[PDB]
Amino acid sequence: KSAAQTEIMLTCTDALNRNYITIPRGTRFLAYAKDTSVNPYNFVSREDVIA
Amino acid sequence: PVNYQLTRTANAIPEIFVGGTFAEIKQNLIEWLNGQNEFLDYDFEGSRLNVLCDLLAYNTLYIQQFGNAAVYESFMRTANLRSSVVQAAQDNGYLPTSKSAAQTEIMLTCTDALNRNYITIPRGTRFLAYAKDTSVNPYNFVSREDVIAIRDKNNQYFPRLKLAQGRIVRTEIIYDKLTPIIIYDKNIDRNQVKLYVDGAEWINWTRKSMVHAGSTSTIYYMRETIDGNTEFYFGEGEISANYIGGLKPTQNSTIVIEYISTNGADANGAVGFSYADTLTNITVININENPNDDPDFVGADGGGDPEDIERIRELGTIKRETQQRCVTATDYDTFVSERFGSIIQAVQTFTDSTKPGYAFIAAKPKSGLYLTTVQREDIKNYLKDYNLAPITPSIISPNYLFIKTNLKVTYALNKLQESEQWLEGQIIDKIDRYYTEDVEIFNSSFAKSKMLTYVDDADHSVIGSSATIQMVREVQNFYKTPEAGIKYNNQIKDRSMESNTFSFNSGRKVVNPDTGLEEDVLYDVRIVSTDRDSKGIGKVIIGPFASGDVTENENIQPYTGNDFNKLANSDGRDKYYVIGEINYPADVIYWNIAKINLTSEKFEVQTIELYSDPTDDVIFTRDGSLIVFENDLRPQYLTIDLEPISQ
Repeated sequence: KSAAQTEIMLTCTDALNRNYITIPRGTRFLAYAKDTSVNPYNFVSREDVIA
Repeated sequence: PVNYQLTRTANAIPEIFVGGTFAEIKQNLIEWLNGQNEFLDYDFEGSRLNVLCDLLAYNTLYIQQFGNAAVYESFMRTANLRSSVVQAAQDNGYLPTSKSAAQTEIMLTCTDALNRNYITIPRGTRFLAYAKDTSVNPYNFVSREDVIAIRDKNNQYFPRLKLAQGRIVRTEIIYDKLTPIIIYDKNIDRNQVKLYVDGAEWINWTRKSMVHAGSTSTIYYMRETIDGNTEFYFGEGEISANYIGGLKPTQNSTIVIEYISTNGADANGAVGFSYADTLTNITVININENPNDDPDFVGADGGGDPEDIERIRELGTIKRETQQRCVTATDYDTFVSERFGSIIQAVQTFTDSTKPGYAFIAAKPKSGLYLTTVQREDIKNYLKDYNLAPITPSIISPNYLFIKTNLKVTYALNKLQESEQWLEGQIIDKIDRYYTEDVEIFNSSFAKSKMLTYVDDADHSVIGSSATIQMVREVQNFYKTPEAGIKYNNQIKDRSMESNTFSFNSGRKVVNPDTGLEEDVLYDVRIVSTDRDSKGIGKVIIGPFASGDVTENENIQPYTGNDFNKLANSDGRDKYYVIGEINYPADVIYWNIAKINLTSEKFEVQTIELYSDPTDDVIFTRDGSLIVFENDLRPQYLTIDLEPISQ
């Protein structure tokens, strides 16, 4: 079987202002994968990165 | 050496004990079993009469440990296993301070509604303190002693007292004389205990607050009985005292022990205290001054936790050199120690020849820097009772040489977990651990390479490190410097010894906008040690000057040139005034601002840093001057850069 994959660029920010914020493995997202609207599926980053 | 008769040896476990590697035991047994005795008639077999030899060798190598260990912990210097160590240190009159509690002196401003004179403030008077790490939760405090106050002028009291950490607990017991009275709890500083027997008093023996010359019986004893639980007991006396000994109870009594719970060393923070006082008309007016004494204050001190094994030993044997009395420089070092210790990291007492009497004691608290007072006066009294009568002890504190790092650890972003902050602080204590272990003590130097190897030991991701360095030594009185004092002990690397800040006052008026005027408190100054010259020379300068205030006369004519003597950055109009000597090869600094003849009132607060950078990498020490870095108290110089690497 196989799973969908994209690359999204998150614009987010932190209150602590600390440099080199991380974004760990799972970071659950959810996506409609549109047929009309209703219901999401799920998403997980699964790797690391850095900002 | 020269003559071979001087070889001798240090403490040496003889070859008699040592103990087996196994197979060497197999060798010696076979030679004793097969040889010199039997020439085997054995009925087992060719192999069995062989094989069965090591079957009893495992019996040896076993009994050569299980029973042979006893002689290791029988003696002191060679023993391991605390229990034996401690238990064998009381017959040397020591005891190892199982734990400790924080102590301060606060002055309560409170007052009463009855206005009655001589208000009291009894033993417990529960307080509570955050001992700040952030804010949340208190610990506890109890005064534990007495005091008194006095009403003067306006109706108020100043019942300044001292206080310990924990709460208290009292367990009364009937003495069976067959029943080794004990405690069992993991606590109870042996420094502060009461233990009445049904009347009062019972000042015991092992630790005196008075020594009460004569006084005969009523003493008791406190030791160990291993296990962590303290033993109390009484002497052999009779009192039908008989001759000499402890009074002993009589077959039935109420024995009231009271100790302090001593939460632990976590309480070093102190700072803000609250009343929590319910007694009588005393209002608990607050305005509580934690440090009303003297200069910079860390909060409480002490807190203990049990002493390490490597500590006890060194202090365990040396107390045979003394007997409960200090006649010697090395004695004060043992009397300023776990008895009064946990408030003092290192001592090195010495006597100055020019000034008779007056045994001088340098001390560094674990809190860092200065002992303040009443923690000093406390060290005063506990000595002078055991001291050599005419001479008075005094606490000078050492002459501190700190060092300014400015180091960069250059980690890698890939392998971290907690990233910055937590690593920013994880590098602190590792550096701090380097000082506490090697260079915390006297006569020991430090090498920045050894600091970096604890730096690179932070966790993993840190790879490489490096630092500049400057030796900082801060003058106290300033304005002068002592006679032939203020010395680094190291080569100074000329074109160094850079100023601090300073300031000026006076300079006519120079009114400003807004409000009426000002005193012209701006326009600071600062000192520079210039160059070297034909041999030492080098002079030094007080700093930038515009014009006006000075006495020029014929003896000043301010100038070193536009040569070295680097410039302070301001308008400042140069014209640096020559002040003092600073001979480079034998390290000496000399100032005496009176040379240019200014007024001390024109200067702001004294106690200014100077901090030249060293020539050689390694910084030495002598003459009872420590190099110890303490961060938490003075952050002023520590600067580190985490500049990262992405692979």
